[PDB]
Amino acid sequence: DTAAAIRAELAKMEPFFPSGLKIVYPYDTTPFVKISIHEVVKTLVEAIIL
Amino acid sequence: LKVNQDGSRVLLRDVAKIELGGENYDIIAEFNGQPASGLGIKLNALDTAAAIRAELAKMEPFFPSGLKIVYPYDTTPFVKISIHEVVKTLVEAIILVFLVMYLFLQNFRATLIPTIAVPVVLLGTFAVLAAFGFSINTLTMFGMVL
Amino acid sequence: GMAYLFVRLPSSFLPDEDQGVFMTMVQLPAGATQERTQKVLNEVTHYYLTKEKNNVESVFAVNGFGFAQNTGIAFVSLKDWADRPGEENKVEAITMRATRAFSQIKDAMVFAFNLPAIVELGTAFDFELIDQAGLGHEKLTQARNQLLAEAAKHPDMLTSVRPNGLEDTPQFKIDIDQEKAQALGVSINDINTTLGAAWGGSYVNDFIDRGRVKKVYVMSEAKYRMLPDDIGDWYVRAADGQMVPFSAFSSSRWEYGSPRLERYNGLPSMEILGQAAPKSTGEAMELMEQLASKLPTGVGYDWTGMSYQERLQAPSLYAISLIVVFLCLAALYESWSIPFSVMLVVPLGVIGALLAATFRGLTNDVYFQVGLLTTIGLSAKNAILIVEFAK
Amino acid sequence: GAAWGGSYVNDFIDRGRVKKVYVMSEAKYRMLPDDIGDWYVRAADGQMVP
Amino acid sequence: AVFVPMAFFGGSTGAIYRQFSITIVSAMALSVLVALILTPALCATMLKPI
Amino acid sequence: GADAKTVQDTVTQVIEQNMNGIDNLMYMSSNSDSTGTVQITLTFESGTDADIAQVQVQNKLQLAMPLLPQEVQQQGVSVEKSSSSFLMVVGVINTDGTMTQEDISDYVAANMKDAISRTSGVGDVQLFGSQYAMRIWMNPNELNKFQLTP
Amino acid sequence: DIAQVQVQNKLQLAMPLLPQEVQQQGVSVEKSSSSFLMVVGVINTDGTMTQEDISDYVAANMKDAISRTSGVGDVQLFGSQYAMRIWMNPNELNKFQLTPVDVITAIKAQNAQVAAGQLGGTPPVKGQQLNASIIAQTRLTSTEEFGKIL
Repeated sequence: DTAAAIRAELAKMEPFFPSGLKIVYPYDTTPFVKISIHEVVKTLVEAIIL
Repeated sequence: LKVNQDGSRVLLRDVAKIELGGENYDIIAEFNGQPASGLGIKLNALDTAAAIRAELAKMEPFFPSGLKIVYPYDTTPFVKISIHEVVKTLVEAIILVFLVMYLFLQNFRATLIPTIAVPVVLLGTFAVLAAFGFSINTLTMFGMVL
Repeated sequence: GMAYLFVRLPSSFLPDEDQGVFMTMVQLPAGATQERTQKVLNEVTHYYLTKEKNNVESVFAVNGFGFAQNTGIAFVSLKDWADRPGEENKVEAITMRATRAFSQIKDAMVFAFNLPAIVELGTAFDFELIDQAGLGHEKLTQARNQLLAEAAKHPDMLTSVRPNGLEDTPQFKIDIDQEKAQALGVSINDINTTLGAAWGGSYVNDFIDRGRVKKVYVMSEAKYRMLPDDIGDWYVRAADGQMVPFSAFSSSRWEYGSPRLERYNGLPSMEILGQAAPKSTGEAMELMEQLASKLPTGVGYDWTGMSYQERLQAPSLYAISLIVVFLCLAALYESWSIPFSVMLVVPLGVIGALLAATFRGLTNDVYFQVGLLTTIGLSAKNAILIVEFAK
Repeated sequence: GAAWGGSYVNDFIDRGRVKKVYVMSEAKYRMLPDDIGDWYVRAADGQMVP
Repeated sequence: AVFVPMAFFGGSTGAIYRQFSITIVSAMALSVLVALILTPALCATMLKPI
Repeated sequence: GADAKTVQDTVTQVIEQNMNGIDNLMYMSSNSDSTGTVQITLTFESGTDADIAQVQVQNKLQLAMPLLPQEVQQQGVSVEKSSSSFLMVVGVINTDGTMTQEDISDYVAANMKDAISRTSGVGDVQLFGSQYAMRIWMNPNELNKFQLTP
Repeated sequence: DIAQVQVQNKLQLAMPLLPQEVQQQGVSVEKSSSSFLMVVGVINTDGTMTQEDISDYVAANMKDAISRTSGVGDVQLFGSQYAMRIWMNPNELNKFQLTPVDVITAIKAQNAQVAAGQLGGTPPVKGQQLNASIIAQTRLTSTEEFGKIL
């Protein structure tokens, strides 16, 4: 929520950017956990089926 | 201030009017055709207001001859009367239920059984609101009646 | 019946109660003096105290205050509720007659109003025009005029749009000729100190009055700071102990500027107050969103205050609780069909609640929903009572 | 101190926002030891001292 | 099961709902304990033999 | 004695930049009047304690205080936690008329404005009037008539 | 939030004792962890903005709005917000016999804000009709305006 409330707080400033400005995410640790937990959930479902 | 060479004194009252005036001249408060002053209290609810009806009750004795206090804008008796009217409707609902109870059971003691229940549960609900940290407010007493 | 009658009944928040008091906003054209504003507050007090003496108790008036030398606020209380019977003596009719006779005053926007139940939501929007690219105040005002003009010209959804901030009024501009200043012998510190202490005063020292600290104020005499050409006076002592007047090293002119510069989230902004046409808040908000998109480049929009509580579900809390009660009843009667017969009585009481709501001309408020759920609970208390014995 | 390190003195308005001003030496005058012998100062008889 | 859900409306409005959603539910619980404890006892003590 | 062209830039701008590094908030309003005073009206997110976020503002306020002008530091700023409704207003009059308009606000500001508002449930009381202050209304003619500056 | 202001109390207690320029640049109580979980970057694809010309737009439009959201303790700006720079020339200073103190005095006396008051002042004489605010020398905006200094 801290990071997603900045992925959205910065989504309001994209329209009025001057011609040329582009945003990059060079160092990001939120998708790391966001994918690790989802893989744990996938292993949960696979344990259900196994 | 400046000391003239001929032994003449130049003071501030010589070049300025000195008076005990107001700090700011933006706000004037005319009450009812008579000049006055006052203060508004910004937001407890009645303990907040009753603790000022008593905090100001200590300053009334030593007021100079002429000063009188008025309450031109007051919203605490509004709620203080609305809740009491809700309580009056509570009592009237008690008696209007007792009427129908006697209309159907035809006995003081028989209708006494459902009549005792309502105030017991209502005081218990007061105690439960004491437990959950709720408040006797414009909307809970209404729920007590509902 | 129930569906058609209920979806066609408008809903509102809370009943506006007669709190024995109301207020009166007094706004005047930018530039009027305190005396000319007291002239209108005079008529306010006159109406409240000397137009109808049946419901008036004490009209606490104040000149030069209310929301922020041309504003004012009239507080007023009403007589005891018993002495004001009928709708003709409640805050609604009192303020209606008042405002109707009040709007006939020249050069004054004065109107009375009641205190809403809660002071955070109030009237169901609050628009904010935002300077997103540093365009400046005098161009954000152009954008605001463009949005305000093409807002009330489409009255199919909204009318009575207005800005919260007030319009720009002329301002007196002085140009201190630095060249002439330092050539004639004066220092700029002396010039600015003299100008600031002669116009606006200065907080310098404190003194003791009857055993308590109060302030002292160096300021011009009243009769020497109320004319433009009085600026040419107020000499200053300089290099060869010489007195220099301002008219010799300062240019004077009129200009334009904002006295109510608003800012939102740290950027220049202007607020807008308006309501939907007798249409919901959502469609009006969408029309404002589209019309704000039809603005010069660099101007943004935002919602705040009385409209931010929304824009982020009663059937969502009902439809699941219905089947939860159905689960309880299924565990009760050891059946799935039998519990349907209990919730079959849900419309039986809601139809009557809706009939009584639309009868008196009332609204589907929070209170109406509370009573609706209470009557549903009693309908269950009866239906379950019957069906338990029947089973 | 103002010739080596600058000094925060005043503020100004840039495009409707406050920013700082900085009095500092030019780059090519503060990168040599013997440049310290420069930077005269005006003194008693209006005289420049190195 | 019909009075509790109203205590979950989010925002400045649902806090209004919470008052009823708690008071009425507590009232149900207390009145049902009454109809289980006091009302049967009182029926056994204050009813005429028919 | 200032303008919105000044206090919006010399006080308001210096605050709106220093209000940064704080817990949950909703929005930051701002006014600027021709009488100088500015109110920013920060806002809670309906779930933050009053005393908790009351000093999150005070921290950045003190952080920005040395940057504000000198007279602004003299008159001072304030962190006034309160609602927007002035539930009850009380008034003081003189029945005999022995005290004038300006002569009624002082006694209520030197004996009541400090004692009343030190009680809880009192966020920020606005004085309809003003406490006494010594005033020296100088005469620029008599100042130059003796060749003196303010 | 409990111990965040226990630090701020003693900080304000020590603030008047610190040097003057330290008070100007200011201190801060930045409650935060030590890990900068996510860093976001801004570039110009067309190259129409230089290195120093990319940090300003991100410090005047994003550095204040982003960090007013919770979960943001202390954001470090890779770069710096714009500032006017006057790179003085000691030769040309002595070539005209001027000290950097004179430059500082000029730019501090001609770029400052002014207390100006209003025509038709707050305490009036009976009969005044027009009341309007006075404006005097305000701040400067660009390099051209700072070029003209007395």
